[PDB]
Amino acid sequence: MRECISIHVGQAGVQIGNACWELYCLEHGIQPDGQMPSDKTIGGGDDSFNTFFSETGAGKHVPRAVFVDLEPTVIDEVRTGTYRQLFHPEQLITGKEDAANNYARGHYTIGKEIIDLVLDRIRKLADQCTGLQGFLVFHSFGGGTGSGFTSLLMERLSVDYGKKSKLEFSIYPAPQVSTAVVEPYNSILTTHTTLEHSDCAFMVDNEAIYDICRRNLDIERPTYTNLNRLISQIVSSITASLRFDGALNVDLTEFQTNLVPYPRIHFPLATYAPVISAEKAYHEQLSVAEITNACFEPANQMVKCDPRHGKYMACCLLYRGDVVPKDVNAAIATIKTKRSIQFVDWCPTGFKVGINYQPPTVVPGGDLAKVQRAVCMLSNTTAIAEAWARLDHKFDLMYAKRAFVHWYVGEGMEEGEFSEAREDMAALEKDYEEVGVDSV
Amino acid sequence: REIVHIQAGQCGNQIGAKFWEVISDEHGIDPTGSYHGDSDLQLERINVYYNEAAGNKYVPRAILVDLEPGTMDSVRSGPFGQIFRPDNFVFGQSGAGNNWAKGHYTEGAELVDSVLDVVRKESESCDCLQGFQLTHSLGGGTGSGMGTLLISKIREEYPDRIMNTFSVVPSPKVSDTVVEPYNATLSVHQLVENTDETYCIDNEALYDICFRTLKLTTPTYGDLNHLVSATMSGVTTCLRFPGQLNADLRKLAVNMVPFPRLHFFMPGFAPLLTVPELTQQMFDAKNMMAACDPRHGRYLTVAAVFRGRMSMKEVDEQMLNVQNKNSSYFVEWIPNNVKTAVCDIPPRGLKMSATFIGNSTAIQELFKRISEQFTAMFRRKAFLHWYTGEGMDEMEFTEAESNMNDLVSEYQQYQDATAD
Amino acid sequence: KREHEREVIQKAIEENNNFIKMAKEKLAQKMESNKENREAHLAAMLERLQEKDKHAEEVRKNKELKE
Ligand SMILES: Nc1nc2c(ncn2[C@@H]2O[C@H](COP(=O)(O)OP(=O)(O)OP(=O)(O)O)[C@@H](O)[C@H]2O)c(=O)[nH]1
Ligand SMILES: Nc1nc2c(ncn2[C@@H]2O[C@H](COP(=O)(O)OP(=O)(O)OP(=O)(O)O)[C@@H](O)[C@H]2O)c(=O)[nH]1
Ligand SMILES: Nc1nc(NCc2ccc3c(c2)OCO3)cc(-c2cccc3[nH]ccc23)n1
Ligand SMILES: [Ca+2]
Ligand SMILES: [Mg+2]
Ligand SMILES: [Mg+2]
Repeated sequence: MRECISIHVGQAGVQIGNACWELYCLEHGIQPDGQMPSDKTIGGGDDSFNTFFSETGAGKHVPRAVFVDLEPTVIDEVRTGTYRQLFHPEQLITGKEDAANNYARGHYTIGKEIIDLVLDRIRKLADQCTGLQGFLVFHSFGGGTGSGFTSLLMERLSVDYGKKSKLEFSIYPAPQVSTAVVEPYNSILTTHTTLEHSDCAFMVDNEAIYDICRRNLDIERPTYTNLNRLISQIVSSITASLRFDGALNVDLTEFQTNLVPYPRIHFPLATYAPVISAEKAYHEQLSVAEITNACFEPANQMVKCDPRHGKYMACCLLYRGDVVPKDVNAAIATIKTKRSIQFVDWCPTGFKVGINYQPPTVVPGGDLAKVQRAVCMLSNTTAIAEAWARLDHKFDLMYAKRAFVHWYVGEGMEEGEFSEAREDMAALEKDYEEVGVDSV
Repeated sequence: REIVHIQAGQCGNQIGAKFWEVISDEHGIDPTGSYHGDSDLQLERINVYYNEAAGNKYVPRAILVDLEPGTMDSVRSGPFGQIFRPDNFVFGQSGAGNNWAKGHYTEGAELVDSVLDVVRKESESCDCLQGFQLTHSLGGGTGSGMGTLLISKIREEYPDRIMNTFSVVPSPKVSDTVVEPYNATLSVHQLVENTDETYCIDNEALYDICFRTLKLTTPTYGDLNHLVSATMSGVTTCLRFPGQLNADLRKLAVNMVPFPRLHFFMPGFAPLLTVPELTQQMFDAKNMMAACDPRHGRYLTVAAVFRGRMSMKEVDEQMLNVQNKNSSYFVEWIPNNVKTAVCDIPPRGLKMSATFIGNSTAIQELFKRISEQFTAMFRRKAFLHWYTGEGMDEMEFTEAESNMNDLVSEYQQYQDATAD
Repeated sequence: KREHEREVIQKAIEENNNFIKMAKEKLAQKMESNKENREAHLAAMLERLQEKDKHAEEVRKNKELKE
């Protein structure tokens, strides 16, 4: 059992969903028609991949997933694209008119008209589970739908499924590919309203991904496709422990216990290696040591910040492929003797390690090399609060003049919601300060 | 999805027709309404501006309005005149004689209901109407007064749809008709309250461009309208061809309008090459379609649209360069206020082009000019009997003047604001 | 000890229910307040336009009673 349900919200969430499900199909040997010849138990089973896929009597393997957008053109591409047969039509839900980059339309004016249908389709998925574990929610911070509708949905899920865990994958805005001036408003509004409803959230900064694609894959001007394929490799590293078995495999829930010391402090920093082109991977085999070292190079982080000027509260290493513990231990010993790794005084310094043997996969025609071994580090560090600071400053500059605020008031919001949200962010920055001070 | 287009009065109808000619040419639609293009990119978002009729015929979603009949004849004989729906022509007999009060309160009020019937029939069959664009001048009688009446009535029936205008501002260099500053102030008073977006197309600037830069010693209306049609084509490019960007009129408005009253834009066009040259030229005062120096104010927001095949890396680098070297002209309290679009399909007869849309506080210079001419007459009450004879009070003139002065003062307030 | 065990499990049930209750009531208050504000915004706009139509009628009734 232990099933998980994925929810993909708005453009960014949908398109990242496409990249993730394509990659999962390649990892498990599922064809685009849904057939899986290696699966000899027809119509059911409790194999590890059944946490993410259900099975019909006709042998089709069907994602446990809902896609939601308030306009139709992005999800229409899924309806007509390569993987159109993977999904039942009731899983693909669209309205007619979007939120126009406005949190208030996604949470209230437009969002209210579709929330009950979305919840009922989710209920249909939940009823097929024999031991549902929780939810995975994919969305942008900056869009009207990804911010406001996601907020609304999280509130309703807490009502209908109680304390059942909810995890986020959240796209943090960058000016190089950003399309709206108001993205800082939406980011604070959704972060305030979701903070009590989420158990754990993985932020992905578009500027970090853009930089990595340019520097390591030699792509002059990266597209959404490049970014989403790399993101999907990180997501796959995180969920691999849920989707494959094995004796050195370590459950993600067990990492959550270690990653979250207080309910509000639930935002891990992800780092992935190696990201390398085919031309450079040739005749250059990367060892366990080289990739483990690369996990402490800030240029490989998913969020721009400097862990060397904060403190660690947890540090986890998720290996996949041709990796044995002996080489892990030698690499860790070296890193401990060489780098600036300072823990808070109320927390032990041991690194937690997992190994999955199933090797990494790449998509055909991609810009990533196929490699024999890879690693994802997840750290809980105070340095991540720098990203909140950057966003809060931009919020202040505009709000002092009330710029664009009339667009929100016209949909029924009050200024009090702006200032209440901003205060909650101020208190979060203060929490991150308090957890790094020494005991007395 | 669907946009409904309205053209009112002589000026509005002439530039409307040119707009429909240029975009019909860009989409490969002939005067009979048949598609004979070479590329699927031409039809993918065709329905934004065109209806499909039987026989795969494409008919503009366009309504044609005047109090003067005969402009209807000149349109109908124009090259694309057969393409328009015959029932969409709504024309009176009387004329308005350059009198705003006739357009807004008397002759135009009688006809407005028949105009609304056609509007409603077109709107009812839209899958998902985004809103409306109107072309008119502010200096005559029909387009200014009756057009702003139409705007008010549409807002009553579609209060949640976007209302956009392309509004031609008068200049003594093109028309000597003496009452024009009255008509423009009275219309602006309406526009501040009831539109989401107004492109200020200034006949002063168009004349100076035709004379100095294009070297036309005696500019005709045709030369001015060539510039207008190229600008309007540029500014609707991002809705009209498939291309990285997923937007509707409301999301554009949300990106461009930080305060509801400050929604009067300065358009530009280049050339009248390399990406640095286009970029330098589009930010030059001499390329603006409003007679304003942007270095006499600050930008609240800017959109830049490039057309043709070129390097996106290079476009990004040049936009950053202009911002870095001209940083004093962008208000510091709105981060990331410059947006860029690239369309692969060039306009007819050019390999590369740029269209500029600016929300600048320097637009106050335009409003000041008009204001000066207004006061010069109002202080002697010259020609006022033309308007009071239609039932108007002096008081309405006083209020309109006051509101335009307030708009100026507000632009100055945001020009002087700082961050610390 | 057995009675303490029963108090622990009852406290856990109670806290889960109280969290559900408070989130439901907070959501309902917000979704009502937003509806009221939006409808008031639209009603003020319509009322301003109707006052405009009234003024246009008084103007035409001025021009008729001039002659
Ligand atoms: N990484 C990544 N970011 C994306 C993608 N698509 C959009 N974004 C980012 O998401 C933000 C815009 O939000 P969208 O997802 O496009 O908006 P939306 O949820 O559809 O909301 P509305 O369209 O306003 O109703 C910008 O910061 C984009 O850079 C994507 O495919 N991948
Ligand atoms: N740029 C440009 N301006 C024009 C054109 N035609 C007229 N104008 C300007 O329009 C202003 C006069 O307004 P009109 O459009 O003629 O007035 P109208 O809407 O037709 O109303 P009436 O003629 O009184 O019935 C003058 O200032 C002209 O300079 C044109 O084709 N191009
Ligand atoms: N405000 C605004 N901007 C426009 N283009 C600039 C822009 C491009 C890409 C952007 C962006 C802004 O914001 C984020 O991405 C066009 C328009 C318009 C007006 C009237 C009629 C129209 N028919 C089609 C368009 C349009 N209106
Ligand atoms: Ca099976
Ligand atoms: Mg969208
Ligand atoms: Mg005329």
